[PDB]
Amino acid sequence: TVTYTNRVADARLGTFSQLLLQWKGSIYKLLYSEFLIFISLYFAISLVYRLILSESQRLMFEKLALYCNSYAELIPVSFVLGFYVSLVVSRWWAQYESIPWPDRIMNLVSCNVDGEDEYGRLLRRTLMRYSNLCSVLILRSVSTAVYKRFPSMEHVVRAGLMTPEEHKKFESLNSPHNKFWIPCVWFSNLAVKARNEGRIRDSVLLQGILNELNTLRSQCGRLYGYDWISIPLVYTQVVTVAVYSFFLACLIGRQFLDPEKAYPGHELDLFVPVFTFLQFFFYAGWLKVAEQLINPFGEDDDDFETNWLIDRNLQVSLMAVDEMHQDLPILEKDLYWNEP
Amino acid sequence: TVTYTNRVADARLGTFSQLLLQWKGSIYKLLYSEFLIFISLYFAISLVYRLILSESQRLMFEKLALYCNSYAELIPVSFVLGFYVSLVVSRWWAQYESIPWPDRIMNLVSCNVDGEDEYGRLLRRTLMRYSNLCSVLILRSVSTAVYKRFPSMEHVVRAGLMTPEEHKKFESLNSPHNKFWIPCVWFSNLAVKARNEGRIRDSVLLQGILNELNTLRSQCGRLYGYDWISIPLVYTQVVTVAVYSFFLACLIGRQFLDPEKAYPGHELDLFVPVFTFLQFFFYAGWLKVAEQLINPFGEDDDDFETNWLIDRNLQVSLMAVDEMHQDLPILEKDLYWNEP
Amino acid sequence: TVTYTNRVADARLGTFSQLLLQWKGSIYKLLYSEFLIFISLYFAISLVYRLILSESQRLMFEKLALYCNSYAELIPVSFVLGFYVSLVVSRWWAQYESIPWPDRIMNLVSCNVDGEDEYGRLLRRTLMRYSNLCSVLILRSVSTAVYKRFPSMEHVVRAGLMTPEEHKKFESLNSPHNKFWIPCVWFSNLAVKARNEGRIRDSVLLQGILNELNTLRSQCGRLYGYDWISIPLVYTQVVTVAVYSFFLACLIGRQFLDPEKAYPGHELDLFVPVFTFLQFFFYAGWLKVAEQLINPFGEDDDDFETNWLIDRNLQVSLMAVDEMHQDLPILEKDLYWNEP
Amino acid sequence: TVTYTNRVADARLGTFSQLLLQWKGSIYKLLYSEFLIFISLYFAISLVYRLILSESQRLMFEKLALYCNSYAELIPVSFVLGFYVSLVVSRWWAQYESIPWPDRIMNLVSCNVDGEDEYGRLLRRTLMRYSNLCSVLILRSVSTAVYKRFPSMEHVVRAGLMTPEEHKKFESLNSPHNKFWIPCVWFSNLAVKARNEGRIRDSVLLQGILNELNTLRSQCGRLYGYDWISIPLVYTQVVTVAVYSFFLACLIGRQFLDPEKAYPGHELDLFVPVFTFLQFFFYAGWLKVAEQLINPFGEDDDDFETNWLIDRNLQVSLMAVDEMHQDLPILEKDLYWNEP
Amino acid sequence: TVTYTNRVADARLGTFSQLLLQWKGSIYKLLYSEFLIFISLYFAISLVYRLILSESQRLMFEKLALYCNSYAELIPVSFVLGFYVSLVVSRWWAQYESIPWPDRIMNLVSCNVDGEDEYGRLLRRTLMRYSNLCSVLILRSVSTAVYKRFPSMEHVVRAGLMTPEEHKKFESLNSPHNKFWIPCVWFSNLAVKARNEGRIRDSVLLQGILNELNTLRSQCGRLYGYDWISIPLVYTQVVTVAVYSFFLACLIGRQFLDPEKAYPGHELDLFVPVFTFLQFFFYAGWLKVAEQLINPFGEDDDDFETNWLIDRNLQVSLMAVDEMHQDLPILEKDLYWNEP
Ligand SMILES: [Ca+2]
Ligand SMILES: [Ca+2]
Ligand SMILES: [Ca+2]
Ligand SMILES: [Ca+2]
Ligand SMILES: [Ca+2]
Ligand SMILES: [Cl-]
Ligand SMILES: [Cl-]
Ligand SMILES: [Cl-]
Ligand SMILES: [Cl-]
Ligand SMILES: [Cl-]
Repeated sequence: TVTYTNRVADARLGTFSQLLLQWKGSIYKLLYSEFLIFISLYFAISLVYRLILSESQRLMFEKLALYCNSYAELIPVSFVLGFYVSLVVSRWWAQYESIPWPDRIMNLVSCNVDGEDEYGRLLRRTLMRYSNLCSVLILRSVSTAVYKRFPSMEHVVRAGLMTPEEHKKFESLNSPHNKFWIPCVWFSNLAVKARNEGRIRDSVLLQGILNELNTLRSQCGRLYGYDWISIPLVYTQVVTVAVYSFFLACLIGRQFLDPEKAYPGHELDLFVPVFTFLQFFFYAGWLKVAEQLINPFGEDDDDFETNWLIDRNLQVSLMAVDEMHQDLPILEKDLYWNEP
Repeated sequence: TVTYTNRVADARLGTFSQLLLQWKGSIYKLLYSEFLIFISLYFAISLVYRLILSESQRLMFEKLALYCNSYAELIPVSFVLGFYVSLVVSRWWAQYESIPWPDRIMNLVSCNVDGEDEYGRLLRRTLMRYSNLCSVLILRSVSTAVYKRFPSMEHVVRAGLMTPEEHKKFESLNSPHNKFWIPCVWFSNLAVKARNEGRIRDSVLLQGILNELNTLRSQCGRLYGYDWISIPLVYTQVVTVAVYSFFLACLIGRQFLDPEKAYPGHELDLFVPVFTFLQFFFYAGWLKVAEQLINPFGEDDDDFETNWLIDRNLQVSLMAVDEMHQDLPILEKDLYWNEP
Repeated sequence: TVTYTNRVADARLGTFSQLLLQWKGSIYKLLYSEFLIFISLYFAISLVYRLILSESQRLMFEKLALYCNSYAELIPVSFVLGFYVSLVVSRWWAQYESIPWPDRIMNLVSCNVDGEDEYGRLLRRTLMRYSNLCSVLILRSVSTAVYKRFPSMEHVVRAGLMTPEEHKKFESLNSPHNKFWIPCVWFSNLAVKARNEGRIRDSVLLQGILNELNTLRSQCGRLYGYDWISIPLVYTQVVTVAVYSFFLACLIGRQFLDPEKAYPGHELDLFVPVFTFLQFFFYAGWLKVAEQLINPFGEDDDDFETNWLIDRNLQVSLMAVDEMHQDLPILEKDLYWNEP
Repeated sequence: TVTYTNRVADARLGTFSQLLLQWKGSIYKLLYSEFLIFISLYFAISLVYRLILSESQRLMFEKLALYCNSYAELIPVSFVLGFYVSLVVSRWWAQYESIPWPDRIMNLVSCNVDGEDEYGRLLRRTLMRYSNLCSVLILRSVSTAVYKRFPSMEHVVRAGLMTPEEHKKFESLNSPHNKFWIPCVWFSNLAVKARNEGRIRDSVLLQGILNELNTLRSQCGRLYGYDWISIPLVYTQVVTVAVYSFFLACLIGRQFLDPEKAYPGHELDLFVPVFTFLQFFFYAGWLKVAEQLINPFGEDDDDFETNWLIDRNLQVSLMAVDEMHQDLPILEKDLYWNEP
Repeated sequence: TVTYTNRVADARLGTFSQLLLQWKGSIYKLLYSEFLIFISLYFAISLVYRLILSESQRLMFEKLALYCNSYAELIPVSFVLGFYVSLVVSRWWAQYESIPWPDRIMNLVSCNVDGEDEYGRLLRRTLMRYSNLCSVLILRSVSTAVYKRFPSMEHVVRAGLMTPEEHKKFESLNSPHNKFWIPCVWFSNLAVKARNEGRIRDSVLLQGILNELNTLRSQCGRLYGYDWISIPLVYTQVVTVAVYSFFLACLIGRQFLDPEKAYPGHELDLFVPVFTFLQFFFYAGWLKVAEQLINPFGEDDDDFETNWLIDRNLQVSLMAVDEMHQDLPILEKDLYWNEP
């Protein structure tokens, strides 16, 4: 993700104009190759019409170009493109909101799993590691970046997210389906074990912890659902066909015809169709943005920073439940305190 | 469902162009027959106009074609089609999100229903089987795929989802309505029975399990509501009438008229209306996608994989609450552990 | 409601074309009278122009028809109609989702209100009857079908939904406002009374039951809000004025003018304006669908089946909490059971 | 609010046509003055053009009118108006849904705050009065109708919503901010006091009551947020400028030009621009509806009936928790009862 | 924020026309510089065409202006602008709703943390200060106004939001990530410490307080997500390019051409393009409003009043949990009381 929120805090003269100079995460970088191909095809066809074709062939080409320019409006580019982009964008934000955070879980684990000894620290750290492991498992199922970071479970073990004993237990459980849900069952059973050993005071606090665990599970299930249930392939095919056919038609219909023939709309020959290239910029770019957002867990510049989030969650959880377990600053009177 | 999320992780040159070559779940496969019918009708009418009709009849046909092409724009195809498709798509995703998953229930059942003996295993397995049975019952009510898998309750018994004793009890209960809610009542009563026998420690954990059961029930009720309350038939009729009438008009108005008559827009005779066929592709295909998504629980290529989900849920639940009941990996110090 | 979900499970050739032959819940049945009136008015005006008017009067009529056809596009029919229909449709589905179901309540009442004796059965049945009575009261407030079924409270008593003692207590409570909330207070007080008599084990289960009761209340309040707060009358008036004025203009502007005058667009006289009648079908039908959906609790073919839902809820609740209280099938090993 | 839901239950011939005859809450009543001003300005300009201007001045006016009519389409009236109206309407319904109701609170207070003596009645009545007082305070902050009913806190005291002792305590608390949140703190502290005196059985029921109180608070906070955070003034200014400039242009561009000059579109002189007046009706009326809905807590005919809701809530709450505390109808066998 | 809700309570003649006279938070103030630049460029080009260019150069300029005016409609300004503005507006309101309020927390802390002595007051005040500190930390991360108020943590200490001991503990915790979550862990641990010392009666009330704390955390996480995940830069670049290119084209295509050349649409020379300047007002202003709303936590006139909210929350929380802890008005009979 290329964040620029702080740069656009205030509406000033040209507060978006500076953002046009940026290359990382820009429309130029996404549209470079398609734009170059389209421009080269247009100018090759222009050179063929201007230098190669004879008089009769130029007349035939002019008729074909008038035909294409008139009937290319039958292609409902904006109709399909707007629907497709709205669907992509809603799914994009919903997918961000489904990424699990350990903060709600760690607040309860840090304060309700008692014991400053080695066993209490082990329990709190293991619970946090199980929750983070569920998140890691589903993320590497749904994200190519995370999967390239952890191409096998041995990589997960070498990163300290899973112990070798947990890896052996994980592999001993036989299931022909995705095993991201295993650490949630491990978490619930460990929490109940902590409760039965006196480390969790009572079943209200245990149930609060289990509720947060199930909330985390539901987040992972939403990630799984957006990965599994992609946008229907028919929509993707239709929208790319619409854009591509419209600009293939424009490759002929937007040529600069001979001004001596006095065709309507072809009175001035400027050689470069600035407005056609602009229209390509807008529509093709709209499609390319949809192409980048359709899976926001890849390695695009604007895709979600999933590996960074994994690192942050691990470090913050382990610090919250180990370093900051019953570790409070000294209670003192604040500035606004008033004596009785 | 034809998932392709991993293939479009990164926005590259033509990241959607490869998807155009796929046949399963494609627009081509959905639109094949309608496209063939439309093309055949257009070319039959073209041959009648070109070879059969005389001069006066050709003149009458030309007038009719100008009339049809001018006044076919009174048909608000995109107006009705966009609304209908937006409604279909919102209902499609909402229906996916209403499919019940047993994970939240199984996390609590695996850890809070005590006993490593035969009776504890029987209790946990039976509770999970009841929840899965409710999901199966509503799914076979709402899904033709699941119904064809389980055409009667005897098929449900033979698949191990229901015991013969449970089938006899199920049939003994007399109700002129859908009986998918029975296993939820069975689940709540069994959970209370487990609590009264000491298998559930206290009523906070019992209430947590019952809350998850009621959440599952609400999912099943949402499935029932989307099945029962279909999109109003009036909308379906209006939208199909709009598409069909528009392209029936196009069968006449988009013919290649005689260029010698110098009709405006009929200067070039290309025999094949490429842009009319494209417009059919887009609009008719938009309707066909709506036809495929209107009931996403059928046997379309892009419909939900309900039988697979049933299998996954059953296997995962039974493993979670039986194999993984109080079965934790050895607690050990993680990689990031620091000594005091 | 006319459900057809099972008929459109799979996308086939013409999967919507069969639905065009249905009359119940169809656009034809809703639009019959308006279509007949519009067609009769058009043909009466056509006969006046063709047979009654003289030359000067025909010329004046032709000028008026050109004027009306040109300036009827100033009426933004689709602009207002799309907004009005989107509002109607969102409110329609939200109103369906607000209809209360007793299943969540009955799951807890069946399992947590103890006693197989007469008093336990009386308690469970009375609690379910109170919840169903709240739903019935709000439904007969908001639904003309339910109100015609129960035109007074005596009809509610004769249907077994309310006892005569409960009717006397209900009438003794003096309130100048809608009394649908009374049975919820009765339910909460009876549940607390059951708890105080030992029939509910503890206050966690009591609070769970009260939470479900309050969830039910909120559903009834949403029904009350959609009934009370109708779509602003200004919108309804504006949208009907727009449709009616547009087609009143079309009654003149869409007449077949004399082809000898060579008016642009009036070259061919077909006597029947097929595309004008189609445009009436689509726009007027869109309005009629809004007219049918604006109150989905009436007696339209596509309105909600509220009386059937009342019957289903009553029968299912009473069976759940009486016949199926602590009445479980024999626990037995399932098909997938494995011995230790 | 002008409710008409019962009148449109069934879709019949002209089910909206009757609503056109209503004056209260109608578009005619909202648009009367603007329509009269627009019509008078149009006819004054028409009289100036027809009777006062000379030949050269008429020619200049005709050129200006052609210019204005052609270039007034550059004003994107529907673009801005549709967005503004959608925002207004979403905020309108969200504001209705944020109005607090005491029913959920009163169900718990009536059944869980024990004691049939004077002190129990005082406790229940005072708790309900505190919750209603919070709602009243926020409503008079956000509603001009409620504020005109209660212009000072003395009016609130004289209406029995607040006792004089509570008014003295309320004024003794010093805060430079809105004090609508005070009675919620009072409610929570009184509920805990009732619990500590044995009037609330245990802390699960106390916590349920506090949860409902916090739900009520959140409703009041949503009301506060919609009042504080109005629709951005820039949007309101832009949309009114767009409507006003478009119809100021129409005051010139829609005049009936001299038919002898044979201007295109000015062939027939009807003196009254029926379609221009219709277009004013639709667009200006759309803006006026937005003007009425932007603050639905005023004194418009279609604004929310806030004073009536206040009265209803007070009476119903006091009856629920005082008259109907442990006051149940006699338990008896229902009509469907079956003996063992 | 410039609130004007009270001024538009009632729909009257010109209820929006007064708002046009306001300068603070107005479209004029946002669009002043861009409008001046556009107007100056247009009139400079007009003077060049009218006074500097010769006959041939004027003819070339006229051809270029016809070309630009015809082909500037290929730029889909409204298509991209409407999508971008809808996304901005949805994110704007969602960001307001994510701002944390301490009221739900303070209601529970004021009533459930016992003790009128110094230690009870210290506990309640410290808990409220921790929750407010979390909100302050995330706000200064996401808001330039709050960050300019508190440029370092020393400023937070000097404002009484954090004690120097808490600052030393805060800095001793080592984390390469944003530390806004620290005070939530501190809050949970302090609440558990209060519970273990007898200040919180039992674990149901403790869990209620922790649930409200986690709700607050989730609000802070939503703020963090909207700050981190900005609107994709590609969209911002595309939309600003579309607006800027369209009006750069209008700088040539909307010039007043020589009326003697009888170009269609250039019959009247008024020197000032009133409708072009209006179209700039609407479209450019629409973009500027998006520029102001894209980060509503800045220092714009219409941005959220975050510093004021911080002040209000601090003062109200400290008063709620200290001055109003077990401090209730005298219980007395209300006006509507009836004796038995
Ligand atoms: Ca991507
Ligand atoms: Ca299907
Ligand atoms: Ca109806
Ligand atoms: Ca108002
Ligand atoms: Ca800003
Ligand atoms: Cl789940
Ligand atoms: Cl339900
Ligand atoms: Cl309610
Ligand atoms: Cl709040
Ligand atoms: Cl969070």
